[PDB]
Amino acid sequence: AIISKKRKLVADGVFYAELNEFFTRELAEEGYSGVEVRVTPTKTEIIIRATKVQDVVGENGRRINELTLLIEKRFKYKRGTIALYAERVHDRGLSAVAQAESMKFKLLNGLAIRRAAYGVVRYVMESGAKGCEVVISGKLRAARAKSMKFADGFLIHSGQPVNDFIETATRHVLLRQGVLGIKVKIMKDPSRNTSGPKALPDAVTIIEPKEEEPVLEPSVKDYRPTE
Amino acid sequence: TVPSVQTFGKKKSATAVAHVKAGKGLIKVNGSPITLVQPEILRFKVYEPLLLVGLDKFANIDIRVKVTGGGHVSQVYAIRQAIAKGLVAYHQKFVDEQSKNELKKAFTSYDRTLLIADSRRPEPKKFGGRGARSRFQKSYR
Amino acid sequence: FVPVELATTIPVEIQQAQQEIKLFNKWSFEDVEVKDASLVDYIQISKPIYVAHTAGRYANKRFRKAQCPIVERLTNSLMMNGRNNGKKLKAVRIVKHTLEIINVLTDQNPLQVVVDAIINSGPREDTTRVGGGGAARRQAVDVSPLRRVNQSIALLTIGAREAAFRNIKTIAETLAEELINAAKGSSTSYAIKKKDELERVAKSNR
Amino acid sequence: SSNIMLVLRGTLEGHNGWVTSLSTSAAQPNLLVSGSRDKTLISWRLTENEQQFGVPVRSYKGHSHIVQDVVVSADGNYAVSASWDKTLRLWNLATGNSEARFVGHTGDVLSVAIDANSSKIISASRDKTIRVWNTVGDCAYVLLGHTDWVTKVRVAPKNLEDVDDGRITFVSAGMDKIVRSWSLNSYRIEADFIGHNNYINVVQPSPDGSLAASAGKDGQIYVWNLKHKSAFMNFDAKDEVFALAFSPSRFWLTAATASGIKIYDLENEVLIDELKPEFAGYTKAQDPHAVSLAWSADGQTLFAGYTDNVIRVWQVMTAN
Amino acid sequence: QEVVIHKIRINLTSTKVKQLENVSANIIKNAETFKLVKKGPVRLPTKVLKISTRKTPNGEGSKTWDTYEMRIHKRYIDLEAPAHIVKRITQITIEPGVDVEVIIAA
Amino acid sequence: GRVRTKTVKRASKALIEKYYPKLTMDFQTNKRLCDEIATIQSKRLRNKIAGYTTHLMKRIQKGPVRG
RNA sequence: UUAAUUGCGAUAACGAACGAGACCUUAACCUACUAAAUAGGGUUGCUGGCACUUGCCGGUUGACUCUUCUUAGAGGGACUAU
Ligand SMILES: [Mg+2]
Ligand SMILES: [Mg+2]
Ligand SMILES: [Mg+2]
Ligand SMILES: [Mg+2]
Repeated sequence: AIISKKRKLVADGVFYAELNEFFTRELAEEGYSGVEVRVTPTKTEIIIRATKVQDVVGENGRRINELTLLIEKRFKYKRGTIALYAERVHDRGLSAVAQAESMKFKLLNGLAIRRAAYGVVRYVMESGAKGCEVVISGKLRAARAKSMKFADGFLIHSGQPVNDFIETATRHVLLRQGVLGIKVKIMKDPSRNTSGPKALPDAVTIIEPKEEEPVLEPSVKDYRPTE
Repeated sequence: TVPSVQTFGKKKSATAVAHVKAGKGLIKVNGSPITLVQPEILRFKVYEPLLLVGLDKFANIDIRVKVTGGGHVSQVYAIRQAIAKGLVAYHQKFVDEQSKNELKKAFTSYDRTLLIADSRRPEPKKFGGRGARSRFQKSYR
Repeated sequence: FVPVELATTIPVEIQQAQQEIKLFNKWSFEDVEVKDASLVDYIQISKPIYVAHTAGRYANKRFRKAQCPIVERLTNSLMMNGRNNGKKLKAVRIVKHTLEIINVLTDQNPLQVVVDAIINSGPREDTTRVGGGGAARRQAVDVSPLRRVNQSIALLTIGAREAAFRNIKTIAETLAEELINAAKGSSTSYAIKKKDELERVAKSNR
Repeated sequence: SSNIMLVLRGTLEGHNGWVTSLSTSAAQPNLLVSGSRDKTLISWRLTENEQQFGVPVRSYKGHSHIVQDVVVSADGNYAVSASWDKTLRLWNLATGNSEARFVGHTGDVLSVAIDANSSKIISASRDKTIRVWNTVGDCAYVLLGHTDWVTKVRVAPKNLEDVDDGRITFVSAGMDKIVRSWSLNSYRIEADFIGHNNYINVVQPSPDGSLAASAGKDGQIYVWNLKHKSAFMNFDAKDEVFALAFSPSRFWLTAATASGIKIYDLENEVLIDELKPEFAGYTKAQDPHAVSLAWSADGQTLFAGYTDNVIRVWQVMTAN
Repeated sequence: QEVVIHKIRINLTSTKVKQLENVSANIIKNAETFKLVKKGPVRLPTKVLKISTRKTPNGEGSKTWDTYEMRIHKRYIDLEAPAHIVKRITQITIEPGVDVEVIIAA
Repeated sequence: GRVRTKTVKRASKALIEKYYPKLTMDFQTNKRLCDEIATIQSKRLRNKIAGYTTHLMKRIQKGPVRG
């Protein structure tokens, strides 16, 4: 519509937040991991990265279908203007959000907190990231509040690369006694970080010089003259 | 075409754009004779480069300076810088290297910012105070 | 005397032969002498200027504050009372008037007069907080030349302002008469009176 | 034996960055263009009035970074400046305005070589390439053949080789420790001259052009026959060198050693003088070293440029 | 017959920069390989959009405040161009994030 | 208040140890060398590296030093 | 020694991790590049007034041209350089 560019951009951002919170609310049981919104002149496609792709897809692709209508019903988009795409996550180990939701689900089943967290961190290391941390706060088996940290590798805390590589997620878990806060931090390997710097700011890479034998002192040479 | 060059001078926001041509000693800022800058006390300052070198240095030159922004003292200093920079640029480009040399020597020999721009620039106000490095007050009791 | 034609006609007194830089095109820094041998190199009459207002970086370094023209330091120190912290144009107008007054009173080209007033009103001995808590005492200490200059400026301007406060007499003329009193040993000046008081307290507490 | 000792006459100042290069117009005696780290080409008029030998004329602003090499045109009206601002600039020496900006390198440019007469432009650059430009600004040829930065390319003078050849030969060098001389029309490769144990910084052909000299960190100077295609001699400067210049008339060679300037009489293969002027307050390790050399057309005056932002004139007067 | 010059005008928008810059690069490269007359990718003051908020949700604590922002870049362009090639250019090479608008200048 | 912390010194020292024949007394030249021969993210760090390498070149020219 | 657990070093300590820095935003410098009627400037039209010598000051979605100033991208620039 006739809307200022800044207002329209803010509206697009808050619509992005709309969908993100929606998918976190509903698709969590199916392993929602992230959302993207891409727009062509024709249609506004929504690309939904999730762990368990089929359950999001549902039986015979019904589930995706309903979600589309909800969007077109909630945000007043005309029929066929917006479609939904489901893709498998490139790797569930790196996406911290999937890991934190796995934590919450495994706690829902009533698992050992330390065992669950160490399984998560071991999985993160297996996935190849160069550092993991999981923090659990709340009523850990007692009444007085506690907050235990379970870390491995190493994590950088300060400096803009914190946003450049370290993914972070936070979740609330509902146990009978109350709420447990889980925080997941994953420090993505700079080597395999697309769309950003390929190394840490202070990572200096000296290059090996190729060697040559210097004995060829006199060595007069001649080529044939060329036009 | 007439040998003519354009320069600029600044004071924190104030920008004076000067165009200098081969003319007849025409000196107008904002299309007005240079004698009429309002500070009236900073008035000598707008003359300030000229008297260092002597107006005879520009008898076949005409200078027109359009200036915007800033307050008033900033405006005047920007005008000064524009005039000096224009003289230097024209003399360097069309007259001789040594000419520009004595001009630079005379200018720099007096109030160095007369030729060189001042970099002294305000910085943002942090929260917690009325100024960039001021705090409100404390009670303690 | 050698005027130059241009498209814009610069006035007479500005265009004539003014490669002889003057303070306000009126008073010359030549013939201005520094009596005390100390405070030379702490007053910049060697540098000629056409206005008493040149916004330069004169406080970033330890000692570049001394390179400031003395008249500009006086100007910048006129503005006190907090409310009138800025408005240098006001200060430069006041000081220009005061230079004219000094030109009236005892023609003696005023810059020499103000320099002499600065030299005279400097306190050569000060006191220091030394007594520890119980038996408080007042220690006698020698003073820095640069501090003498700065102190002289402060006491002169303070005397001028206190003379002008809620008073029919104006700041320009009160400053002028204080400078006149300070060129000689006229104790009627508040500045020299305070300088004497400080000297005496230092001396009595050697 | 050969009692000819040159003496300094004066100094030329005005540069605020190191005197990287010098260049003398053949047609005009008193003209001298000098490039500096100050990005400003200064044109100097030589005056026989007083201690100042030369006097500046025009400063050529238009360079954002280091100006490395300077070359004058045959007439004495154009000059080509190589800069580290990723461009070449062609300047008219009378008006003082650059008319051509040669663009396209990826490593910053280092060397310039003018055509034999006027037509072509030869440039060397860190991008491991040598660019053959036209006079207006377009690049015609992109010579490849060096794996490392090419430090300097200089056109071999054509004295009388055949009446007419229809070919323009020149020389090139870099840190590849190999010197590649080239021919230009069409305009393809020719022989390599592999001599240097450590890498080369300057090559400058003899005034006839059939002889050339190369030198570098090692202090060894390899002087070579171009058409004869044979190594002539291997001197050693015992010191890192910066620039070598052939004297025009004498069978000599000036060299910009790190310590001072070494003049070699090539015929006798013996040095005949060292240049070590006097400075105050320099504790024997901060001695400014010569980085620009220029022999005037007569061969009786030498122009040198150190890092002290100074250009000295060494008049070659006979000591009886 | 659609030979009439259209004076077509494009305007871009992007929260970020590099996508906008490469989109403009693609548009200009397409126009130039199509032999079109263009007024270059003019640069407009990136409008900063700032919000200052209190960090604490409850007001307790020392007064501490933060400033979130975006920086929007518009950078319109314009062509003296026919229809079909240009309208096809408009409908191609769009990446996410960058928003494109077209006005015909009719 | 500049003291050039561990990273700049260690990277420089490595650069000397590997390329001493390819360094010079100059800064600008050594600046371009260190830029070309090693990958440094921010140019401020590259400038610092070049400065330390130049200081080490001057030290070596004056006399051999430990480490 | 630094602002710094910052380094020089000495060393039953050795090598490593976080914090500091490094890093990002902003402020400054770019008569170098890319461009611009949603920013400017020059020339030149057509016009207004004055001095009348062709000079100024103005107006004018006219025409041409330019980008120093204004913009924002690529970048350059300082690292304590000498
Ligand atoms: Mg760190
Ligand atoms: Mg305030
Ligand atoms: Mg920091
Ligand atoms: Mg510009």
